[PDB]
Amino acid sequence: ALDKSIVVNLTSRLFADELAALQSKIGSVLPLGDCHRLQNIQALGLGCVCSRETSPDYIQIMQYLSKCTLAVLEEVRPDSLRLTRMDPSDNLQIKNVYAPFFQWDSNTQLAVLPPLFSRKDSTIVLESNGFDIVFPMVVPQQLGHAILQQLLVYHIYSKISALDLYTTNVSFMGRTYRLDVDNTDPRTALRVLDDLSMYLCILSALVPRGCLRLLTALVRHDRHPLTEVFEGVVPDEVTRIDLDQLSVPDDITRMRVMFSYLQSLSSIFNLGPRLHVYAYSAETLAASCWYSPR
Amino acid sequence: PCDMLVDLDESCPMREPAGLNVTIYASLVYLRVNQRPSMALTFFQSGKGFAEVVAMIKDHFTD
Amino acid sequence: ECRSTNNPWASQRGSLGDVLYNITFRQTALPGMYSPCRQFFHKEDIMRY
Repeated sequence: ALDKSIVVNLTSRLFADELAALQSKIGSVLPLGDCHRLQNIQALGLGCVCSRETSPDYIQIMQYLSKCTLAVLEEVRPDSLRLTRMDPSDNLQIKNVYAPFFQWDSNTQLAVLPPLFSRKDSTIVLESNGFDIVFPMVVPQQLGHAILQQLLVYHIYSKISALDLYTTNVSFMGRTYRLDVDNTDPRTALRVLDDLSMYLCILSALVPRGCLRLLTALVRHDRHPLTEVFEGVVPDEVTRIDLDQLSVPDDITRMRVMFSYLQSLSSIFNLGPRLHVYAYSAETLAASCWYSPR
Repeated sequence: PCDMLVDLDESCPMREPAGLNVTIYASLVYLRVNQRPSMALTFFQSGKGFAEVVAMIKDHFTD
Repeated sequence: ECRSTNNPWASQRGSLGDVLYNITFRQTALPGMYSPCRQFFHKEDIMRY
């Protein structure tokens, strides 16, 4: 069968300082450029798209991430980095040392994200060779989605300012977090938002009338736990659309096209490659998972 | 046929990663010509991931 | 020793040579081009020697 291993040649002996950080994160996922055994250090970083002096754009970095082949480390020798590889469709041991710590279990789900909480904590610099290395973050899909939800909401409401507690905070059961935005290039994050303005005003044209009349019967008295968004008051717009008579075969043709455009929103809310964990050990922090590029 | 295929990764470069995988996509476009409905089927070739190519296909069919 | 400095538009600490030419190299996808004068007007690279 197949071999997969990448040993990274390197032109200077590393110091004991940076050897201690790389020894601490010995099981870690990071992308790299080319699919070969021997490799320069300038491909191993995610820092070829996320630099210090250039303003990073986290969507473009994430857009960059689904192109690259991914890799897991095996050893850190004082000269050479030795890594193993991730290919479809192979079962592999994965071991999270990822610093904003979350808990996994057996039969969980994962996805790879750029560093979005602490760049200084997740990037170590190599002064010996001058090139810095950026580690990505692996997140379960629920917070994997909910960070990209808050990041798209941010770039809408930074443009309107042309304050922070509603825009830059990712919410979750038990914890709240801070997204890292000081210098972001919004332009690659806005062509995503330009295509959202395409889908969302088409979805406002084919709204079913029976589902709007269902809310005018619902939110006025029938209060439910998950309808507290409207706070007990109907919007002014929903009363204006339901003036027509309801007819069933009109909404049959509407709810098919409502169904088919919600197939398209997969393409604009995509994460990177996904990781299907089938067995996860708790006290050892390792796992087992098969890699699927989509 | 060389006529139907539309390549997608083409640059001066004016740098992109290599990989193991480049995927041929099909497309089929509903349109109207001479006030009569007609279709158009083209092919696409890129290893960019599904999140980019849907944005790259829309720029091809802008007109 | 009959004079300090031949031109005061290169050697003076904020002069027009220092304004144009002290800047470290910035990579871009478009190909950057070469400047021979950047050898003499750079405080960071000369301290390597």
